[PDB]
Amino acid sequence: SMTDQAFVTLTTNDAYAKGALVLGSSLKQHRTTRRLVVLATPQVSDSMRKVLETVFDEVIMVDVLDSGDSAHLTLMKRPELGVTLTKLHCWSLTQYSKCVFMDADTLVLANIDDLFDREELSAAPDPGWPDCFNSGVFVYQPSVETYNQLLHLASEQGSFDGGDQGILNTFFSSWATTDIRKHLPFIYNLSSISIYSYLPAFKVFGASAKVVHFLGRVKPWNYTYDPKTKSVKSEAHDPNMTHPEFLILWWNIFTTNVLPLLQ
Amino acid sequence: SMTDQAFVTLTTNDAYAKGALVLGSSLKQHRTTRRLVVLATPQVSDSMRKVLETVFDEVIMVDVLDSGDSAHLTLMKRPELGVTLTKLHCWSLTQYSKCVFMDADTLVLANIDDLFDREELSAAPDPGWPDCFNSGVFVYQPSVETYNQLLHLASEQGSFDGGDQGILNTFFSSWATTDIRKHLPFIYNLSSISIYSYLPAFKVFGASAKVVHFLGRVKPWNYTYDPKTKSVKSEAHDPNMTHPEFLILWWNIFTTNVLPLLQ
Ligand SMILES: *[C@H]1O[C@H](CO)[C@@H](O[C@H]2O[C@H](CO)[C@@H](O[C@H]3O[C@H](CO)[C@@H](O[C@H]4O[C@H](CO)[C@@H](O[C@H]5O[C@H](CO)[C@@H](O[C@H]6O[C@H](CO)[C@@H](O)[C@H](O)[C@H]6O)[C@H](O)[C@H]5O)[C@H](O)[C@H]4O)[C@H](O)[C@H]3O)[C@H](O)[C@H]2O)[C@H](O)[C@H]1O
Ligand SMILES: *[C@H]1O[C@H](CO)[C@@H](O[C@H]2O[C@H](CO)[C@@H](O[C@H]3O[C@H](CO)[C@@H](O[C@H]4O[C@H](CO)[C@@H](O[C@H]5O[C@H](CO)[C@@H](O[C@H]6O[C@H](CO)[C@@H](O)[C@H](O)[C@H]6O)[C@H](O)[C@H]5O)[C@H](O)[C@H]4O)[C@H](O)[C@H]3O)[C@H](O)[C@H]2O)[C@H](O)[C@H]1O
Ligand SMILES: O=c1ccn([C@@H]2O[C@H](COP(=O)(O)OP(=O)(O)O)[C@@H](O)[C@H]2O)c(=O)[nH]1
Ligand SMILES: O=c1ccn([C@@H]2O[C@H](COP(=O)(O)OP(=O)(O)O)[C@@H](O)[C@H]2O)c(=O)[nH]1
Ligand SMILES: [Mn+2]
Ligand SMILES: [Mn+2]
Repeated sequence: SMTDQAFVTLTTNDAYAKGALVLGSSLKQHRTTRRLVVLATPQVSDSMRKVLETVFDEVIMVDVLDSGDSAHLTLMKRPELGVTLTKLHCWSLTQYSKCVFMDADTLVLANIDDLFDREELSAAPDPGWPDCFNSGVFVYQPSVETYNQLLHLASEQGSFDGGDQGILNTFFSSWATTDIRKHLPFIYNLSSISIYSYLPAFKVFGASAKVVHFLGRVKPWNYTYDPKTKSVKSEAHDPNMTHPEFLILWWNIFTTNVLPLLQ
Repeated sequence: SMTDQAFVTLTTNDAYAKGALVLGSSLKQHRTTRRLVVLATPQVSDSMRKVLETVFDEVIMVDVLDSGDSAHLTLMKRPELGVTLTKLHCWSLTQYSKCVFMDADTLVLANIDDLFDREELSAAPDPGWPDCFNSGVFVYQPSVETYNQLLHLASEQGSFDGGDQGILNTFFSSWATTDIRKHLPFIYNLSSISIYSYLPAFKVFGASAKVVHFLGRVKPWNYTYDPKTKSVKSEAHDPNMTHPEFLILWWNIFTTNVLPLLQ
């Protein structure tokens, strides 16, 4: 645990870095005994790298990997997600025997160190197509073999969604049909889309939520937050505002724990 | 071939009966060798019951069971779905050893008799909360024991969503974590919402779809269809129109196979 296992996140810029900082802070809040690592690319400013170094045990600099797959990315109206191929570098971290990758738009609500009981590749179902796993939280084993296989697949075939999730689902294609232990409970990767879409289920199961995932184009750091009243401005049709306490928690952690580190 | 196995659907009115008729027509189109059964309630007109007897091998009259659960039904803005507890009568059908229940708003695209290789309770994940199964397609074993247990649970505790899906998930609570063979592939219950929500997945996995499920308040029979050009009128934000060929298939089956028996 102490030395050989890690939580790993990714940021390619200073905007998603705010997410990584909140994520990291939340993992510390719930007393993880594992290492905290962030993959960062050159667009992350030197000053932001130094702040990341105050929350994460290590900031590892990597090259951007970009699908350039405009056709598939436009299908999802997420033209900016080609750089998510950069996530594949997480397999290069052979200093660790086992890691949990978490998207920089996640937030931890409870200690989730029991994820290290799982084996590669363990992930939660994606609400959009639930025979695919969501690649925002997953348990994997760093490996030079797997790393290079994934790079090769990405170069030769690309990804069916132009980002990491398509290629990871294609590589780890047995997930839907083999080994139910590699299905993480949905409470380890609770997309705000699910709360909005089937509120009765959230009402009975949502109290057990361990990780919330602010999946979608609008991210927590794109809201206007008032720390005096603890509210955000919001617009119509916003699944983040079905149970807005997760978004306010994000902002509370940012305002109280991250904002002083930005001084 | 199995004279002791059946597909089973439900209609409490003449509107959903149009759905049942198209479903049963589609099961015949794809050469099922099993029996076709429809549970119908007193609000189904006598003329419609007679038409149902042309498609279905058995039309079984049952009493409406209604949750009356306005609080939970309004959370999903589906105030009409309390009558879905009537589905529980499917477990009374002890003349069959095994059955597949299918919602009246489903449509079969390929032979699915291989579902009878599955054991109770086998179902596909729900896109809204994917640690719940969707109760629109499920493999079950009729049983007086199970029937009465479900009725009793429904009377004492009700359903967390006011309809059958909540209570069925509560009763068959091991589904998410036990026996991956009881996870039907999502292609056996493909919700239109999923096509709309993660189109790249539909583009690579969707050609294999076996069953489409027109889940949501607007049903196929509510569209205005022009048989001359094979088109429907549609409004903004319609997940059914992402891949509208499923809706058009519904209408082509209705127009050619079913409408002439009604009008
Ligand atoms: C829909 O059509 C209109 C939009 O075209 C819509 O109007 C909307 O306007 C708002 C947009 O500004 C919208 O906010 C919503 O934002 C999300 C849309 O971005 C929406 O969630 C939906 O869209 C997401 C995509 O962002 C779908 O996720 C799917 O695709 C993701 C990648 O694009 C997957 O992420 C995964 O893959 C990454 C890349 O490989 C990987 O790096 C990640 O780690 C991994 O998570 C995801 O898995 C996959 O499912 C959602 O499925 C889909 O629900 C939110 O609901 C919402 O916040 C408003 O909702 C809306 O008003 C109009 O209303 C609709 O008819
Ligand atoms: C959201 O806010 C606005 C909604 O008011 C929305 O504006 C919309 O207006 C249109 C409405 O005409 C909308 O069309 C929509 O149609 C679908 C629903 O009507 C919607 O899908 C969403 O809603 C359904 C609810 O019907 C969710 O399903 C969940 O709940 C179901 C039961 O209610 C579950 O069904 C299951 O359970 C039954 C009862 O127990 C059982 O009998 C069944 O057999 C079984 O299937 C289901 O499993 C569960 O998931 C969906 O999850 C959810 O996606 C479409 O997305 C939507 O298109 C227009 O799109 C929109 O303009 C506004 O845009 C949004 O921000
Ligand atoms: O410009 C970007 C886009 C994405 N990411 C990283 O890739 C992940 C996946 O992207 P995102 O969460 O936006 O996808 P979603 O979950 O919304 O589909 C993020 O959480 C970040 O870790 C990044 O660093 N920079
Ligand atoms: O007024 C109704 C409502 C529902 N149903 C039956 O219950 C199923 C579940 O309801 P629906 O499909 O509308 O729910 P959804 O799948 O849209 O959540 C239907 O397919 C029908 O078989 C019915 O017979 N009459
Ligand atoms: Mn994300
Ligand atoms: Mn249905």
